[PDB]
Amino acid sequence: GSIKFWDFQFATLNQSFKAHDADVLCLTTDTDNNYVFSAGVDRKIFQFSQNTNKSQKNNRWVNSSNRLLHGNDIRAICAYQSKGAD
Amino acid sequence: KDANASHPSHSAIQSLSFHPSKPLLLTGGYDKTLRIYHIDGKTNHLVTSLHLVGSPIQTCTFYTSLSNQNQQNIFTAGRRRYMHSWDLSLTAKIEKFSRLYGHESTQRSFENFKVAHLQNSQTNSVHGIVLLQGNNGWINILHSTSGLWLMGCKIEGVITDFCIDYQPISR
Amino acid sequence: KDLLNVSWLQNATMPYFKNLQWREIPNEYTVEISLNWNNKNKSADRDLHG
Amino acid sequence: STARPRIITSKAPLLPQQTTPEQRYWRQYTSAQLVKEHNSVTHISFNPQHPHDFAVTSSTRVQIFSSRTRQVIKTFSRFKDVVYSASFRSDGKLLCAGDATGLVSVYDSYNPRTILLSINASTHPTHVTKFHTQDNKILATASDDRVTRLWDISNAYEPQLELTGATDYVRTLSFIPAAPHLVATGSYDGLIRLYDTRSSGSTPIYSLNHDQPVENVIAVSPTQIVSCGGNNFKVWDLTSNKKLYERGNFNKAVTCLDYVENFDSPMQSALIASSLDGHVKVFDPLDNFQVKFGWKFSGPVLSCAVSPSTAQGNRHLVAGLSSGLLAIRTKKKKSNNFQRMMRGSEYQGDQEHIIHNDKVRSQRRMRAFERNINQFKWSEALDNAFVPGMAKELTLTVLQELRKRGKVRVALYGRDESTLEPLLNWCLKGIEDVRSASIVADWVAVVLELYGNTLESSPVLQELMIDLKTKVRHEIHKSKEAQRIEGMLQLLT
Amino acid sequence: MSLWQLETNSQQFLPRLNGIIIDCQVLGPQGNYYSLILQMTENNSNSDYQFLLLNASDLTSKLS
RNA sequence: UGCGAAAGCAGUUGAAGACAAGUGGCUUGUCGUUCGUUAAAAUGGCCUCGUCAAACGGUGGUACAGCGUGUUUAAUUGACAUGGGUUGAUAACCUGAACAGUCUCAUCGUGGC
Repeated sequence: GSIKFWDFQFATLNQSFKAHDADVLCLTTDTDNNYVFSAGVDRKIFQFSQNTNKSQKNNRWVNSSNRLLHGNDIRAICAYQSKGAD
Repeated sequence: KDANASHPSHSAIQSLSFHPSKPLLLTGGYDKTLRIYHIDGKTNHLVTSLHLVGSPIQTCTFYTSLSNQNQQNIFTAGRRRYMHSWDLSLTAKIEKFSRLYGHESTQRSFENFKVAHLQNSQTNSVHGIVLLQGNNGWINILHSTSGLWLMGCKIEGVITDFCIDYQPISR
Repeated sequence: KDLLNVSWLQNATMPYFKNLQWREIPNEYTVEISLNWNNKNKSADRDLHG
Repeated sequence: STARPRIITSKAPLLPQQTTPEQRYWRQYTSAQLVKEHNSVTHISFNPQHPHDFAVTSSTRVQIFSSRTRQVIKTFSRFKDVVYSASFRSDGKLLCAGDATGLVSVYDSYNPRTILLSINASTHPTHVTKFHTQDNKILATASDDRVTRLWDISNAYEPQLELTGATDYVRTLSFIPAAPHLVATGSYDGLIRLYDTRSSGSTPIYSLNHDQPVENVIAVSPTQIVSCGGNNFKVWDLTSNKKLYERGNFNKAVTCLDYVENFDSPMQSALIASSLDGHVKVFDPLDNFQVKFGWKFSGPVLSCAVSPSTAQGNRHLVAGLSSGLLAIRTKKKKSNNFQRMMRGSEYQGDQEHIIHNDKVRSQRRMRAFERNINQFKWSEALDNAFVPGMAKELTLTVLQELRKRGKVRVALYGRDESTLEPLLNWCLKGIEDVRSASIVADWVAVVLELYGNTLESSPVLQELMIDLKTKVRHEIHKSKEAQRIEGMLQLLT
Repeated sequence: MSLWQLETNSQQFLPRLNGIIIDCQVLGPQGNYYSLILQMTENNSNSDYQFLLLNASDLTSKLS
């Protein structure tokens, strides 16, 4: 259930969140990577946000929100974001 | 003269630290007691001696803050899920750190710690941090007065040791 | 005159003192001091049962 | 902040006939052994000194049993007629046995082949032989000659004292446990005589009139002695020549007594009594010789004993029956380099100035219902109630904790047919008891309040409700007729 | 009294505080004490407040 | 709400104003608004500080249950390096200064394992 963010160069963890209660099957992001959405077998969709200017200048995601919308699982998640569609 | 010759130790001496200012030497080992010796040349005597029951100690450190240099804590810890902190006052007021603030799975033993100084970098306020070496690659850094988990640093592999470097920036 | 101040070291190097009216004590006088030997660390913020 | 209070197990008002500490201690004498003897077990003595062996006198043999294996370690079979009494000396070193031909033979214990001396007492059968309890070298033998004799075991030719005076069949001796000059003897005419041995000795100093023919006399204090004979036993203060208790709690004649002091027990002293009808009972000398526990055996019990005061091991109660068998009930009781590396772990702060202690004590393990009530899993706590291996007071206390604490309805919300049947199937059993039936009443009332439609659908809990109806019908007939008995003795005030 | 680690949203609790917390605040320069006001509302006939600071190290009630 | 006993016995539930929604009004509903009357819901639940084993003393119903043995009327001792790593879908295995004073081990011989 843990969701981790890793610096690519230096190949190493920046921060770990203990978000879900069971596996995280699928996670996705938006265009400018201000949000990361994530979901799995415990059937909640978590949202990790970095939209604040301090968040962007400090590289610090926060565990922003959490929604319970699905009945059994979430096995697939995806995002689209355009001028008249997000 | 052998420093603990005045009062013998009942175990192998696992850690050993001088005071930053005073002529004091703190020894400690697996017989779960820690002894302070006023050292000099001739007669290294025993200042005081504290026996923590059920808590063999493996690392013991004199911490002395940078703000007022008047705290004089002793942080001590062994293969336990807690770490003691004696506040030196010459009864003895010691506190126990036993809460990783959400991070108990990655820190199952407080053996390998180190104490260091940290600056707030928006105020010029320093405070001591203790740094615990945990299981996966984890170093859990936490406040030396409140015990609050400040941050954690994970390396990739089997963490074996670590050290603290400082570098000045300005006045 | 009638007053005697003796000195010892309580911890390793810190001197402690005692005043005595030496004219009215007995000949073989044994001063008793309270000194930590095995005392359970009674913290003031906790009762005896922990 | 505090620690969490433990879930208190629901204790009701206590019912009559609770388990006393005396009867808990005397009830853990178990694992009975029945050893069939050749004839009726008449006497049984214990070794005093290493108080760990006992001699059983059957007919024409005396067997020493061990108090750790309960088998015959050693046996004494070279008697010509029926051997009657067999006791150990106070040092536990040698063993005297009176025989039906009036030949006291004393061997040494733990060596049946060396008969040490054979006192030729009266031509009549010698029925009781015991050494002095203070002195070591005098042996008191009474016989069917109506005269007891004190023998010095050095001069074993003439008796050093001849205590006569009794009119019929002296069957018991006893010595008084602080004054060593004082021998209390008991005969089949009643009349416990007792003798000062510095005097003539042909006359008792006084006599205690037990009215029945006495079977045994033992000494409890240095002052008071207890004589059994007939259906009762009486106790006698000896400094004042005067009876002060009598207990007649048997059907037939009390055959024997013995007494225990200072042993590891809630009872500080204990007199046990064996009484020809099957019963051996234990009486407590400190509250007025009241009976505290008893055993019933498969025939008339002829003699009994217990392990002595300093037994230090496997402790025994033995009773030999007139049927010819013997019943025993017992209560039982890395590298030098690595150690040099891990040396200090056993030090515990002796020479150290301050000694800090904040290791918390480890409490009892929480059961699953208690940790589920702690974790606020209230339906899981109900499920953990109705497992099969649960105590009835434990099911009751988790029902009562869910009743007082939160909501019966919360604990019962998500249920259906298959998950209510444990509750109602326990409520059948709990409706009978007084202590459970209030809780069973409101739990059944709530579950039929909020599952009245599942009543319609499922037929396989309709029948459970019908069985519950007949249960409450039986219980309401019982609770009505109890009120009728209550009135019918309210009439008799 | 819960304290939320706002980085990982991780609670540390202190659960049985003989009164509801109607005020809580950090107190020291380094934040080594928490001061709390506990309203103790089992009696409805009076508003009886307990003042409880506690050291933040081992979360023990220093000076209630 | 009042009088009460723990049963019960008498009383109910108005008005103003503002705002919100729906279709300037009309309807409905609210109020960190006033006057008068004795008058269900935001997936959102409780910390670590050492476990395990075996006893013992009381207490309930002796395998059952519970409290205690830090001082108490009474009654407790012992194991464990309270870690790290690899599998494991609890365990096994590896590992940290883990053979060796009653010195341990190797090798070549001598005499009788």
